[PDB]
Amino acid sequence: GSRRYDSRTTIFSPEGRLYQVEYALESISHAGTAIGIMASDGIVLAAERKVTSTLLEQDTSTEKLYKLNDKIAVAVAGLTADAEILINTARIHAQNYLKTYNEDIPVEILVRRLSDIKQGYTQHGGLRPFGVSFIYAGYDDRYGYQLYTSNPSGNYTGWKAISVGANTSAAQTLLQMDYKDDMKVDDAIELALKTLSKTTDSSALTYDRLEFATIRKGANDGEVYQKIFKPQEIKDILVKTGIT
Amino acid sequence: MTDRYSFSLTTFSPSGKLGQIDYALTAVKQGVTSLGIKATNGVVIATEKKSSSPLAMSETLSKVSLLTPDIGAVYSGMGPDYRVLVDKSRKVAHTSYKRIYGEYPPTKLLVSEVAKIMQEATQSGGVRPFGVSLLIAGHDEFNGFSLYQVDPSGSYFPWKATAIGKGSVAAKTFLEKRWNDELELEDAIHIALLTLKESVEGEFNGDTIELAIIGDENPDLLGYTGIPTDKGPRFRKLTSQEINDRLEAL
Amino acid sequence: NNYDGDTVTFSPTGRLFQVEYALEAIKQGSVTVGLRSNTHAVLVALKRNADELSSYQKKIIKCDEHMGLSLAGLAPDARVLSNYLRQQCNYSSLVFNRKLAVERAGHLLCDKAQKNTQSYGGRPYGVGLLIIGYDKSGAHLLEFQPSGNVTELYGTAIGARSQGAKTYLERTLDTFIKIDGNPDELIKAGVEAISQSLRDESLTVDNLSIAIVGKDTPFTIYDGEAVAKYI
Amino acid sequence: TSIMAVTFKDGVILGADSRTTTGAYIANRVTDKLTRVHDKIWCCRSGSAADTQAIADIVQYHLELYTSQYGTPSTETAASVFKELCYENKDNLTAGIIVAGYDDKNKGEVYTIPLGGSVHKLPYAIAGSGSTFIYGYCDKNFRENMSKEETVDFIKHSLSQAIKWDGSSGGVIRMVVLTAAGVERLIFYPDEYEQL
Amino acid sequence: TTIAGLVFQDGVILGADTRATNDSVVADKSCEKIHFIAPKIYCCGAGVAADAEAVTQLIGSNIELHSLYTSREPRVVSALQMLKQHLFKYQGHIGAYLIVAGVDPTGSHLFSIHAHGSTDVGYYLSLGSGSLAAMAVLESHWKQDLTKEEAIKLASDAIQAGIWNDLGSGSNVDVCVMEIGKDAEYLRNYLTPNVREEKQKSYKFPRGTTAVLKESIVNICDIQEE
Amino acid sequence: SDPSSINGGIVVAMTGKDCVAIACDLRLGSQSLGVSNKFEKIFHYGHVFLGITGLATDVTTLNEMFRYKTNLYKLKEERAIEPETFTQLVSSSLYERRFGPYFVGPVVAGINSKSGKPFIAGFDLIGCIDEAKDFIVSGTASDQLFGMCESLYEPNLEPEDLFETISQALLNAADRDALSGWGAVVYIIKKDEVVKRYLKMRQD
Amino acid sequence: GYDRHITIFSPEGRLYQVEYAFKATNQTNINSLAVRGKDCTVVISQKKVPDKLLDPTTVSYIFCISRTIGMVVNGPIPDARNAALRAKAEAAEFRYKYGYDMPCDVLAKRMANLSQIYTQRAYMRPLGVILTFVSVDEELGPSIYKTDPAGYYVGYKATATGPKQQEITTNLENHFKKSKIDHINEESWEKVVEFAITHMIDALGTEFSKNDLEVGVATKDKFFTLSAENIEERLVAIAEQ
Amino acid sequence: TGYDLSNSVFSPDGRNFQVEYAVKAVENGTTSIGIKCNDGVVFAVEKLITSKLLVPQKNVKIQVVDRHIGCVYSGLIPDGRHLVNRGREEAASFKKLYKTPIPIPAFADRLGQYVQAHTLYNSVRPFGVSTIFGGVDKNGAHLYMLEPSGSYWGYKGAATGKGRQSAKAELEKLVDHHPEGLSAREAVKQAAKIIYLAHEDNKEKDFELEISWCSLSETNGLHKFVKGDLLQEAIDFAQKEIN
Ligand SMILES: *[C@@H](CS(C)(=O)=O)[C@H](Cc1ccc(CN)cc1)NC(=O)[C@H](COC)NC(=O)[C@H](CC(C)C)NC(=O)c1cnc(C)s1
Ligand SMILES: [Cl-]
Ligand SMILES: [Mg+2]
Ligand SMILES: [Mg+2]
Ligand SMILES: [Mg+2]
Ligand SMILES: [Mg+2]
Repeated sequence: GSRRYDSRTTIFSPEGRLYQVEYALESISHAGTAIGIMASDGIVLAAERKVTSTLLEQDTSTEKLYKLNDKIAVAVAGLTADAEILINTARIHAQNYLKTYNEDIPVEILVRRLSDIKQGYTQHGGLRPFGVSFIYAGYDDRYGYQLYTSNPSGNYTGWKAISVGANTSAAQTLLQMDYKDDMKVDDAIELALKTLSKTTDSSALTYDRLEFATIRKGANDGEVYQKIFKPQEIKDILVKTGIT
Repeated sequence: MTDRYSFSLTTFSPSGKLGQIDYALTAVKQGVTSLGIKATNGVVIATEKKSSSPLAMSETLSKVSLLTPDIGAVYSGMGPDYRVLVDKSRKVAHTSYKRIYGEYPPTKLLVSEVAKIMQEATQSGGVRPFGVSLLIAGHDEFNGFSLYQVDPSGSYFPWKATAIGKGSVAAKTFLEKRWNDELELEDAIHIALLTLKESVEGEFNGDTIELAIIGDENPDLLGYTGIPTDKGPRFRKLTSQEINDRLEAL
Repeated sequence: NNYDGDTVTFSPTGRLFQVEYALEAIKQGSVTVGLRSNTHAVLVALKRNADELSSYQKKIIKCDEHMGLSLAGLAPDARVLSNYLRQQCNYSSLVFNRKLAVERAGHLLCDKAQKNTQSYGGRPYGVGLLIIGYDKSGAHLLEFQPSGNVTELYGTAIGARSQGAKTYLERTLDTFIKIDGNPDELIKAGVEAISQSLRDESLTVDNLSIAIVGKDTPFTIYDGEAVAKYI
Repeated sequence: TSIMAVTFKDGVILGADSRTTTGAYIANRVTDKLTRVHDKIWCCRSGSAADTQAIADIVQYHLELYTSQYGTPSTETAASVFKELCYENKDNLTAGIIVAGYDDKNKGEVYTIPLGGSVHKLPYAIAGSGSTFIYGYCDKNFRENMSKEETVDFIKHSLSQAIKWDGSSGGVIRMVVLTAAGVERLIFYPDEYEQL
Repeated sequence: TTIAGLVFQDGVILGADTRATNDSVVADKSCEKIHFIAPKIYCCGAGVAADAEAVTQLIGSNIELHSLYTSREPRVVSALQMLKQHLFKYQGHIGAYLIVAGVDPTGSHLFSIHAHGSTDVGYYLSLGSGSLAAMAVLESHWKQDLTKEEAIKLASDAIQAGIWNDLGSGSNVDVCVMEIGKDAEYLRNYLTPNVREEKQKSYKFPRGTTAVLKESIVNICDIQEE
Repeated sequence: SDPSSINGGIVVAMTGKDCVAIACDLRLGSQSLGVSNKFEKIFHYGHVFLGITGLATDVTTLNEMFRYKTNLYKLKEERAIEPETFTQLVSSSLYERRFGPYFVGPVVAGINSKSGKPFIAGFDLIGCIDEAKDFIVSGTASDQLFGMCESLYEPNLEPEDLFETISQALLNAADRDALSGWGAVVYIIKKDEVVKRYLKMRQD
Repeated sequence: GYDRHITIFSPEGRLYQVEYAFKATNQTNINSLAVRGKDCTVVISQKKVPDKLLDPTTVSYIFCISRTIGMVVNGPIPDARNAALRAKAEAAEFRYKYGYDMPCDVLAKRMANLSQIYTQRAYMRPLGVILTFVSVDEELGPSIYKTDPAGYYVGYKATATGPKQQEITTNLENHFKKSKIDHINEESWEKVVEFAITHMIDALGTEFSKNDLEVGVATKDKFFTLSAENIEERLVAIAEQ
Repeated sequence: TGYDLSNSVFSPDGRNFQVEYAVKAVENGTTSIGIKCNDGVVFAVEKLITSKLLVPQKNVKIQVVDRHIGCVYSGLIPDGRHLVNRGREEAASFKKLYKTPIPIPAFADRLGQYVQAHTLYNSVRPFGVSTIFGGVDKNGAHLYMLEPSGSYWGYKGAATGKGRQSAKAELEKLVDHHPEGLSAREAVKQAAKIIYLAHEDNKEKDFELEISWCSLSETNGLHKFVKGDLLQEAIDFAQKEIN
C-alpha cells in the first residue's frame, strides 16, 4: 500500500533528535539574517533581504517584516510562504483574544500559540514541519517590551538581543560584545545595522537590501507606534549611522 | 479504494533542500519563456504560443488568462497545472473576496490567495507541488499598477519587470538595460516584443505570440451602459492584427 | 519473498503469500476431525495444553442449537468468526423465524474471510474451522480455510498430522456414512479417526473433546468424564 | 388543472389546459403542462408547479443518462423513475403526474402516478382538479383502438367540459400526439372548443 | 413592488418601480429592483428585498465563473435553472419573486421565477403587489412585433399603473432594454413622475438652539505620531 | 417578546455639504425598566462610523465582530476600510445569518477618504441596503424619526447647521417614544476632523 | 527510485508515471483519425477483431457520450470505458444544472482537469488513454478536442492518434497546406467520411474491408456511428473513382 | 525495477504487472466455458475431485445473478464470489430504479467498472478471476468474458482457466461448422464434451461436470441448472466422444 512512500516526518533518530526539525533548521541557516534588539524605550527589528535584483520593486515588497497587530511584529527567516500561513493564524488568534477579553493579546500568549502549532507538526499528522524561525517584537502593559524567537521545533525563548537565519553564531557574538542593558533605541538601531554589515555575505550593505522596523513607546502621549521603514528612510538611517 | 497518502511527499533533505520544490522549479526552467513589464500607465504580460502541432488550433489554448476584470496571468512550466490554478484563482476571487466586500480583490491579495494554494501543495498530504511559475499583472484603485511573480514554493515577489522559463537569464539582463520609471505602455509593449524575439526560434508574429495588457478602462468591452461607476475592464488581450502592427515599427 | 509484506500483493506466479502463511498457522494447530452420517454429524478435537499445570485449550464452539464448529490455529480469530456465525444464525431466527442453512453459513464465512485478503491494512484470518450442523436438508459438515475456500464434505481433518485421520476416513467412507440412528458408533468412528493422527501422546480424559448434532439432538459438547466412555 | 392521456390505435395522445392559478388570480393563462422527459416519453403535470417541474427535470436527467448507457428507455422505465421520486419524497411533495409514451414494441402506454406515489397502468387517464367533472363523460365515451381524429375529438370534448366547470382550468387546450410518425403538437383556442 | 417584463421585435425589456417598504412606511424612495446578473442578462425582483438581492448576486457570481470556465456568453436558461434550483431547495423561505430576461447566442428570453422554485415562459409578465395593475395594462395593449419605442412605452405604462394604483409601489420607473446584437441599455430613473414639491417653510434652526452638555474631539486617525 | 423592541433606542444619520452626521440616544432598558443611561450605539472603525439599534446583546456582538473584521482588513489591505466597502461587509455578514438573524438596525456613516464624497446607508436585520442621499433612520422611534427628518431636512447644510437639524430630529423623536431617550450623542464628521457632542435632554 | 512509481517530480522535472501512461495508449495498436467538414465532424478508427470467438458488434472504441458529443479512445478498453462513463455522467449533470447541452470543448476541459488531478494526487493513477471528443457545436460549429494523460487538451482542425499517428498527421498537414482552409469543403458527411477513409488508406498504405473500420459522424443535434453496411457503401464509392 | 510490487503502477512498458500476476492465478484455476446458442447461453465448469470425501453435486460453483444471468469463473473462488455479490447489488439497484431486469451489456459494464476500479489504487488487489457470464434480455442472448484488468468483450464462445487453449480450439470449430447457429440442447451436449476434452490438462485428478443454461424456449429466459436425465445425457454424449 501507501506505507512504502512515507518519509515518517515525526520520528526520533537513535540519538533522540527530530530529523525533520534539524533539517528545517539547516534550511533556515541559509536564509537572510534577521536581528532583533530590545532597548529600554523600544525594540529594533532589522533584516537582510536575500534576492538582490535591480528590477525588484522594493517599496511594495515584504519578505522579512510582518505586522501581527498594532503592538506586535515579526521578522521571518526561512520559507516565506510557510511563514505567511503562520502569520495569518497569529493575526486571527490576536483578534480572537481581543474579541473575547476586549484587551490586546499579551505578547507571550500569541507566541506560545504559534509555537504550539509548530510543535504539533513535529509530533503528529505525518506532515513536514514549517521551515520558519520567527523573531517576535512586541509590547504589552504587563512585561513592556519583549523579544522572542520560535523555531520549527516549537520551542520559544525570550531575548534582550537575538539573531536568526544566516551567520547567527557570528552575529550573536557581536551583539553579546556591544549590547548593554541601559541601551536606547537609537543606539540599538546602530548596533543592528553594524552587526548585519559585518555578518553579511554581500560585498556591501545597501538600502535596497534591508527591511527595517521599530516599535517605540515614543508616540504622542504615551502610546506605542510600529514603524516599518520605507526604502528612502532605510537609506537615510544608513547615512546617519555612517555605513554608506 | 482509499486515499492513504495523508503524509507529506515534499520533505526536507539533510542539506535543508525541499527536493520537490527544486524539481518543480526545474520543470519551470524547461517551460517556454514568458515575461512581464510594468509601465507608468500600464502593465504588459507576454509569452510564446508554442504549438504542439500545426493541425492544432493554438487560439483555443489560452496561455494568458483573465482572472478578474483588472487582473491577468501568464505562466511558464506545466500547462495543465496552470489551467487548474486559473480556475481556483477565479473562484477564490469571488468566494473569499467579492461575495464579502462587493468588489474584486486588489492584485496583491489575489496573488496572496494563489500563493497560499501553491504552498498547500508543498506541505499537504499526498500531493506534489504545482510545476509552474506565474506572472500576475493587475491594477487596483489604491495600489495602482503592479506585477507579481509566484513560484512553486508559494513565494511571491513584486517586479518592475521580469521573465521566467527557458531564456529568463538572458531576458532579465535585456530588461535591466531597457527598463526605466518613465516608460509609457506602448514603450513597454515594444520592449516586451524585442525581449521575446530573442528566446523564440521559429515564426515570430501575432499568431505565434500571446500578449495582454493591464491598461486604461475599456467601456466598449463592458457589454452594457447605464452605470457611471463601472467603466470596464483594464485587462485586454491584444489581437493577432494589433501585434503585427507593432512588429512593423520594431 | 518481496511479495509477502502484505495481503494486497500478488507474487509473479499469482500467489498470495500472506494467505499461505495464515494457512501455515492451521498446520501448526492441534488436530481436529469432522465426520457425518445421514442422521448425525460429529466433531472430535484433540485439545492442546501449555504444560502439566495448564488447562487444555478449548477447540469446539457452539454457534446455535443446530450448528457449531471446531477450530485449529489462532483461537482469537475463531472467536471472531464464531461470534459472526452466532450473529448470522441469530439474525436468521429473529427476522425470518428460520434456522440458518449450513451451506449458507459457509458462504457467509467465505465472504467475511475474502474481504481481509483483498484490502490493505488487514490480515487474513489465521484459523481453519470445521462446521457441523443439522438443518432442513439433513446433516452437514463444512471445512473453512481462511483463504475463503469453504467445502462441503462427508468427513475431514485439519491441524498437525491431519493427513492420517483424513486417509482413514477416505477408506471408512462407505461404513461411517451408513451409521444412522446410532450416535455412539459415529463418535467411535471419529475417535478411531483422530487416533491415526496421534504420535507419542494418547487420548486421555481431559485431552479429548467431542461434539455432536443430529435429528433429535441439539449441538452439545462433551468434555471431561463425559468422554471417558469413548477412550 | 385538467390533464389526460389517451392510448389509441397508432399510439398515445396527451392533452391539457393552459391555466395556472394562485388562488383566484390566473398567474399564467398560456401554461404548457405537457412536458418532455424523452423524445417519445412525455408527461402531464398537476399539483405544485415547483414540485412537478423539479421532478420532471430530474427524470429528464435520469433518462438522458439512461440513454447514454443503455439506449432508449421504455415508458414503464420512465414511470418507475417518476414513481421512485414521488413515493420516497411523498411527505414533501404535492405531485400528480400522468406519464405517456410510445415504443414500437409496446405501442402507446399510459401510467398515472397520483399523490401517494403509486403507479397504475391504464388505457387512458385523467387528473387535476377539473378531472372530477368528466369521470362520467370519459367512462361513457372512451373506446379502445380509436383513430387519431376520434381521440383528438374525445380529448377536446372532455377537456372542454373540464374547463367549463372548473375555475382552476381554462385557456387553450394543448395536445401532444405520440406515434411512429413522430411528435405532433396541437393547440385549440376558446372560440373552437367552447361552442362544442 | 411593480415589476414587469415584455418582449418586442428583436429584444426583451424589463421595468420596475423604485419603492421599498417596511409594513406601511417607505424605507427607500430610490432603490434599484432591476438586478444585474451578466452583461446582457437582468433580473427584476419582488418579495423580500434582501432575498431577491442575495439570490441574484449569488447566481450572477456563479454565472460569471461559469462564463469564464466555458469561454462563452452566459445564457438566460442557465441563470433561470440556477435560480430555480436554489429557490426550490429552500422551499419558499427565500421569498424572492423574479422576472429574468436577457440576450444570448440562442436569442432573447423572458421568464418568471417564484419563491418555491416554479418557472414560467411568457411574452409579457408582471410580479409583486402591483402585478395586477401592470397586467391589466399589458393585457389591454400588448401585441406581437412591437417596436422598441412602443415596447418602452408599454413597459413604463405597465409600471406606472402599479405606481399610481398600488400602495406597495411608488416613486420612479427604472427600465432595462436588451436588444439582439447590441449592448443592453440600463435606464435608471427613466421616468420621474413623483418629485416632491417645494416646501412652504425652511426649518433650518438658529445656531445654539440645541442645548449641549459636553464637547470633545474624536481621534479617528492612526497613531498621532511624535 | 419582539427582540428589536426589548432594549429600545434610536440612530439617525444625515448628509450635509462635505460632511455627514450620525446620532444616537443613550438608553438601555428591559422593557419598562430603564437600566443604563450610558449605552452608546455608535462605534467607529477608522473613519467609518456604524450606528446599531435593536437587541443590545447583538449590538455589542456586532460591534466586536466588525472591529475584528476591519482590523484584519487593514492588516491585509494596508489601508483603512471605506464606507462603501464596509456597507457591503455589513450586508454580507447580516445575510449569512439569514435564518437566525441578528435583531439589529445598523446605520453606516462616513466620508470616502479618496473621493471626499459623503456617504450614509441603512439596513434591515438581514442585510438589505438602503443607500440614501438625504438621511437614514433606525430604532424603536423610526416612524417618529422619519417624520422629523422628512420635514426638517434640506440638502447641502453646513456642518454647524446640520448639527442643529439632526439634534432636533433625534430629540423630538425620542420624546415621543417610551423606550428611547435618557441622553443623546451627535457626531459631526468632516474629511479630517470629527466632533462629538452630548445633548441635554429630558430624563424621562 | 520511487519517483518513477508515483506521480511526483523526478530530478529532471518529469512525471514518469504520466510518460508511461502515454505508452499504454498504444497498447491496442489501433490508429484513429478525426476531420471536420462544413456541417459535420467525422471520426474514423481501425477495428481489429483477432479472435474468431469474439462478437465483433461489441468490439468498439467509439462512444456516444451525449446526443451531440462523440468520443473515440486510443488506449486499453477498461480505462476507455472508465473515461466514457464519467464523460456521460458529466455531460448529463451539466445539462441538468445549467440548462443547455454540454459543449464538446467544455467536456474536454472537464475531463482534462480530472486527468490533471491524477498527475498531482498520488493515490490515483493516470488513465492510459487519449480521448478525442467530436461534435457540431451550436456556437463554434464542427469541433475536435483531444485530451491525454498529462491533462493537456487543445482544439484541432483535424487530428490523428495511435502508433502511426505521425504518418497520418503529415498526410493531413500536406492536404491543408494545399487547400488553405481549416476543413474539408464538402456538403454531405458521406463524402467527408470518404475523404477520411481515403487519406487513412494513403497514410497507412493498407486497404480496408467493411469489418476493418469503425466510423463515427457528428452532425447538428446528433452524433451516430455507422454500421458495417453503411461503411461498405462508403468503400464502394471510394473504389469507383 | 520495483514496478511489479505495487498495484496501479505503470511499468516503463505501460503495463500494470500486478494485473498480469492476477492473470496467472486465473490460468492456475480449473477450466470454465460459455457457449452462446440460438436463443440463449450455456455455462459449464470443471470441478476437481480432490478427495472421495467431497460430497457429489454439493459444492456448486456456477452462480445466478437476478433470475436471468449466469456467472461462472476460474481462479480464486472467493474473489469470484465477491464479484457476484457486487453484481447482485448492481442488478438489484438497477431493477429498483428502472423496473426492468438489468440488460446483459449493462450488467457487463457494472462488473467491468468495478473490476477496473481495483486496478486504480495501491490500497487494493486486482481480482484473481476471469468471469464468464451472460443471459437473455429484451435484445436476445448475450455471452461475456471479463478479465482481471476490467477488460471484457462479447463472445460467441468463451473459455478460461488451465484448459483454455484446448477449449478455445473446440469452440472455434463449432463457430465454423455452425454459422446459422447452435440450439440450446446441442450447446449443453457440446459444453459437456468441451469440459471433458479440456480435462486432459488437469488429468491427474478425476472431476465432476456442472452445467447451467438460460434459453428463451427451454427455460423461459431464466437461469437454471442442468440436472438429472438431461445432465446424464450430456455426460454420456461427452464420454462417447472422448472414446
Ligand atoms: C416590493 C415587494 S412587494 C410589496 O412584496 O410586491 C419590494 C421589492 C424590492 C426588491 C429589491 C429591493 C432592493 N434591492 C427593494 C425592494 N420589496 C419590499 O419593499 C420589501 C417588503 O416586501 C414585502 N422590503 C423589505 O424586505 C425590507 C427591507 C427594505 C426596507 C430595505 N425588509 C423588511 O421589511 C423586513 C425584512 N425582515 C423583517 C423582519 S422586516
Ligand atoms: Cl473541472
Ligand atoms: Mg374555466
Ligand atoms: Mg422618552
Ligand atoms: Mg421614563
Ligand atoms: Mg497519481
